[PDB]
Amino acid sequence: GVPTCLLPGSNQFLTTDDHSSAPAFPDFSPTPEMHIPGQVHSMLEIVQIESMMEINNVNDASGVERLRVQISAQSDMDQLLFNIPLDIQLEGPLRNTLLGNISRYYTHWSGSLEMTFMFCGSFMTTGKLIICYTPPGGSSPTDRMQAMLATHVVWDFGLQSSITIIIPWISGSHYRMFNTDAKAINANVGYVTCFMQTNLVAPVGAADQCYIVGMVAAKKDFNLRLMRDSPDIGQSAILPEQA
Amino acid sequence: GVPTCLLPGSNQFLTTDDHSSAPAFPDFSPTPEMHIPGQVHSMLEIVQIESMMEINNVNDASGVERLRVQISAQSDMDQLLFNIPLDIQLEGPLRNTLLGNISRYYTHWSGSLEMTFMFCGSFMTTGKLIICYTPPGGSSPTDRMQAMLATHVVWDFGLQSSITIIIPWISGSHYRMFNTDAKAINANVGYVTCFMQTNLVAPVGAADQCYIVGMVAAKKDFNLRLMRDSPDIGQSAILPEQA
Amino acid sequence: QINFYKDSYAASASKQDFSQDPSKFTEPVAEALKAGAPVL
Amino acid sequence: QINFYKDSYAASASKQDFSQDPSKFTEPVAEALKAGAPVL
Amino acid sequence: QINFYKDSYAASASKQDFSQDPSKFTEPVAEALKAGAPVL
Amino acid sequence: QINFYKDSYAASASKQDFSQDPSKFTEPVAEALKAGAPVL
Amino acid sequence: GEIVKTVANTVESEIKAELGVIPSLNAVETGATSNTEPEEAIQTRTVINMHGTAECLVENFLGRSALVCMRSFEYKNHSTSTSSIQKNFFIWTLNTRELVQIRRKMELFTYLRFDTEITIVPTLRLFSSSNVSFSGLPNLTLQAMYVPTGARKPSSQDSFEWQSACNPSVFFKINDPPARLTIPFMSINSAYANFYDGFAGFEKKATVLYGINPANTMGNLCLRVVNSYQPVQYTLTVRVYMKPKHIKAWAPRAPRTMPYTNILNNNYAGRSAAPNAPTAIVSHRSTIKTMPNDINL
Amino acid sequence: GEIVKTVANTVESEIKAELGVIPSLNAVETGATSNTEPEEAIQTRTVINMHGTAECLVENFLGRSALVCMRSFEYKNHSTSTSSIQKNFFIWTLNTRELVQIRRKMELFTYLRFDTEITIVPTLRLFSSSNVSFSGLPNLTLQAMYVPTGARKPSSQDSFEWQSACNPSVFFKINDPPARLTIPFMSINSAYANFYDGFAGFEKKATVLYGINPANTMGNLCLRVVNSYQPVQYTLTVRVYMKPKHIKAWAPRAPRTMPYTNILNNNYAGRSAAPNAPTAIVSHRSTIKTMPNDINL
Ligand SMILES: Cc1cc(CCCOc2c(C)cc(-c3noc(C(F)(F)F)n3)cc2C)on1
Ligand SMILES: Cc1cc(CCCOc2c(C)cc(-c3noc(C(F)(F)F)n3)cc2C)on1
Repeated sequence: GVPTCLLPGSNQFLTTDDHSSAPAFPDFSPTPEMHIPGQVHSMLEIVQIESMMEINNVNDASGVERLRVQISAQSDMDQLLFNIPLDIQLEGPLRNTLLGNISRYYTHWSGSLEMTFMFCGSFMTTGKLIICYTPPGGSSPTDRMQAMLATHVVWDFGLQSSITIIIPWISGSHYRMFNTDAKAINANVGYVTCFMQTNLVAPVGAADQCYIVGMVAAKKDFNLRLMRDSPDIGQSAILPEQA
Repeated sequence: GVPTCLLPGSNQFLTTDDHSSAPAFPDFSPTPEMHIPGQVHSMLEIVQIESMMEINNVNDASGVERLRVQISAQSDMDQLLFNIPLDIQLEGPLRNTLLGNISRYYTHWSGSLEMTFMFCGSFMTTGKLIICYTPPGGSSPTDRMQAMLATHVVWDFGLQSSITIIIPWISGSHYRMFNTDAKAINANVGYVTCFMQTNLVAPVGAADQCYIVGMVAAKKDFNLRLMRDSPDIGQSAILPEQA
Repeated sequence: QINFYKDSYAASASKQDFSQDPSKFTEPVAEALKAGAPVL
Repeated sequence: QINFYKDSYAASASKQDFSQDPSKFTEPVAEALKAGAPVL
Repeated sequence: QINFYKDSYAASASKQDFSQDPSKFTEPVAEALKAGAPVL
Repeated sequence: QINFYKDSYAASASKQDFSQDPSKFTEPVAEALKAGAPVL
Repeated sequence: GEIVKTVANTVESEIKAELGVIPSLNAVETGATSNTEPEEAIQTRTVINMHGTAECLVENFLGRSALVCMRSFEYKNHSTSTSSIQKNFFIWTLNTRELVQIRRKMELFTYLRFDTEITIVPTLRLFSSSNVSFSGLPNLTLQAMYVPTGARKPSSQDSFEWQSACNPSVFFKINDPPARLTIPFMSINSAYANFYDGFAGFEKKATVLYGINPANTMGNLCLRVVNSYQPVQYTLTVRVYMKPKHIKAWAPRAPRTMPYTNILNNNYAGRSAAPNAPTAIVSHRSTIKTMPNDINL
Repeated sequence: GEIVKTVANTVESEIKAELGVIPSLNAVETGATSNTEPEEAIQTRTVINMHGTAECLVENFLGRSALVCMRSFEYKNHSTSTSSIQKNFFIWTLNTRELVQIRRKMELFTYLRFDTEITIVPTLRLFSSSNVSFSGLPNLTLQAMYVPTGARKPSSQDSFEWQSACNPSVFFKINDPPARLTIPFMSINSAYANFYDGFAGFEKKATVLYGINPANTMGNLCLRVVNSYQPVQYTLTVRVYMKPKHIKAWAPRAPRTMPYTNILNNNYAGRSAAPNAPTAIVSHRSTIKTMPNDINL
């Protein structure tokens, strides 16, 4: 017969193997293909869709309160309004996003991120903000003089209600890791901080306490590798029919 | 089906086998190749790099003292200064060299060796040495009259600070063995001996006790075969995280 | 793909389709948005 | 090399590359040393 | 069909024959029935 | 026949030889018998 | 629709102070995601990115083998005073919801069309009795029989429903490699649906449950030990693994946040406190101005 | 850069007494190795050397299968009064330093880029109890699961992290050939680094250890006995072998002299006396003029 030697890896079941197998229903005619809209070919298409961030992930906000940032008229100048941790692997504003949830199914990632902020005050309310992305190395900035020295965008409120800040791919390595150690060189992305450029100015007829909604997506230069079981979902037993 | 007969060697794991295996990360994109200087394609490139010999491997020299040979002005003539055993397999000056360490990962070797000596006295210090390679058969020479009859080079100190002696490939067999029996015909290379040709002459202002550093490398006619676990490194237990 | 069996559905993982149209989800607007333009 | 699998990294030991440039390590000098010449 | 053996009857399931003649059983009448016609 | 081995005698059952000469045993006579003829 | 084998390249960008051009401003109200490029938000260099995208294909993302069923029965003499039923088998009622990793990953899309490779992994243990001397696991023959919708199910190990003259069945032993086969795309519709906003019955009764799809009635897997009962009690544990092949996916969903509670619906209780609590998905930090993992020097 | 399939040939050389030509003299101070040929140091004959070099290729030198992990756990019922944890598994935290032969051989270069073939070799022994009658080793199913960086690890044999819906896992039995697979070049950088002159954290604290590389965080291998506990105690020993493939190597290092002490750093204690002592690597001889293995007649 055909001369044969069973190698190491014979009789093994690998969950990532790519082989044809015996058809259980021989000559079975599957249902004809029908056009359905919104066909997804790549997970990289979904991470490019904007998703809201829990910037207000505090132990006083409940439900929809956590997805909006209360911006007010300040009796001060240059003050920090809010921060955004960029630790996708750790419990932070980016975790429960399309970027977060789907990237969290992978171990390595590379590429530039976009973060869009929609102002939701009054048409009569004006203001200028400065959102800054600080690359990693040291502490998160608390003064505008320090934050302005990093990648930033100055935001003028008006007819265009939203601003994008591109968090550009700035790393020594081709990829970063979704690691449990946030302070690791392999994992750390740096900081996003928002300061008052001028102030929020609202006339008497308009509310003084407005809101900002933050969205985050990936750009076309975005990549994920080394698939893994997501830590988002857990299981203590086989799920029953009822309970 | 395909007619099949499992032969002897079926179901065996050979640590030197050359077969393709199941990819664990299907369609995984490895990091793009980047140019790094000093790329090694062959171990024969490293054995061609000079490395210092412990010629002074004596129970009175400690650390850096062992890599230099104290050469002095002699109140005598024709005297032997130092010897070099050429037993790479045995604990000798050539063991802890690039030649030694990497050749010691193999069992068979063939080719000519180069041994370069750098004189490290004063610019004002002069001298003539005779380094001789005696092929094997009898005892190591102790008189210059006997040593001069073998392959040798006479060394005049000057602007060129170093001399090479080519230990030429002189053996009946195509290969020699890195054998524990030094006195074996399969293993023995012979002897390298250094005598005073004239003397070391230093003026009063200069130190009388100078030093020689010996280096050894392989030439382009050098070969190694039959890979083995090096006896340089040992292990009594799995290496722990701490201790 | 290879497939040692009669049926086509028995074949291994299908040949990589690298087609992407994220506009379906990222810009699903009747009038296309021009890059740099005020999109009002 | 042969490779029965889809990925190229799954293939067996790569085809022998006998390229050698020991000058990288043996003569890494700006001005090349000429054989027989006094190299000062 | 493939067959690794000498005999032809040892071969796998035969190549699909999609020929149908249900008239053998559905209209086995000497004079054919015309569609739409009174068949008396 | 197929044979995966070096020697020819190691091969499988030989290709069917349908040659028949029963006359060796049924009519082994010097002068052939003619059909219908008195064979005396 | 364009081909993307590698991620987008970056083009060198210059200083730009131009009136009427505001690439960093967008209108989120249109429903369109920001179209701002890095090239037009900051000053960029030329980068030729050779990062591959094949690992983020839905074929690669869903086309791994995942556990979909774990059932364990006791392999012994179940007979009593008057039973005559051997009970050395189980019936599963096919589904893809019992295990959360494959469920949450499949539930990221509304519709999926895939052919599925199945792998069955059996395992035996001797039952720890009062007097039990171990010496090795019998090489038992198992029969996994797919009983389609409306076919007679087996009531015993010794039943004649196991005939499998037309029911698809696979025979495989313990010491053999795990059984494998490909089930085709077998929906009455053009895709599988992970969610059904509706009912599967024509009646309006309570018994007619919300969320049940009249295309997820996929029949049952019946697995038996073919060997008659041993003199001692064994515990057979069967693990069924599912690998989607030739996958088409539609209408991407918001990922599951709350832990699953059952396979009949998508209801939730949530965890007592953050993370993944009904009122707090992401864990709490002190303030909106607090960095919890702030690098201190 | 030239092709070398066979070692250099030797050319016939004549007597040479020429002024201004001193091929045997070199300047070691330039950093350049001696360029003196045998042809120009002695009188040589013509030799056509047909010795091959393929065995000294870095592909051949590093591309042998070497042991990288040996872990042994007890396969039994670990349950007690109140535990409910089966503990019939181990977690390794992937590395290539625990075994010195592969470590010292890899540590001969600064940077390595290779795809790695892994082979897992399991072995069972019956635990020598007070009353233990041997009669044969159960054909247990094992599961080796690669848990990448930042994924949930299993806490028990019966955990649901073993789902492996997206985690790479291999199922293989005791009486089968040893499990095998190829892991690709999986560094965040363009090569693996055997040495890191730096720290892997942004903080300056003691907890941030010197030598740890922020590209050697490779995750964990979790291996379990899939079979539930036997009535008796078994000891499973797992051996993992690594074969580098498609190897590129850079910046050759000085070989390790002192014995390794741990896998977190390259520290040493050295041996009490020569050889491989901190003050004496090569063993002692009486004098610089003494041949220790002098051939006497
Ligand atoms: C929702 C949804 C459901 C599905 C299909 C799941 C496949 O279901 C199975 C499984 C898990 C196993 C078998 C099976 N295992 O063994 C056998 C055999 F033995 F009968 F061949 N059949 C058959 C089907 C249809 O895809 N999406
Ligand atoms: C430094 C350094 C580290 C490395 C890579 C080592 C490979 O690490 C492994 C090992 C040893 C085994 C597995 C493994 N064994 O089994 C499995 C599976 F079952 F999950 F598939 N994975 C996976 C990796 C990444 O290369 N250089």
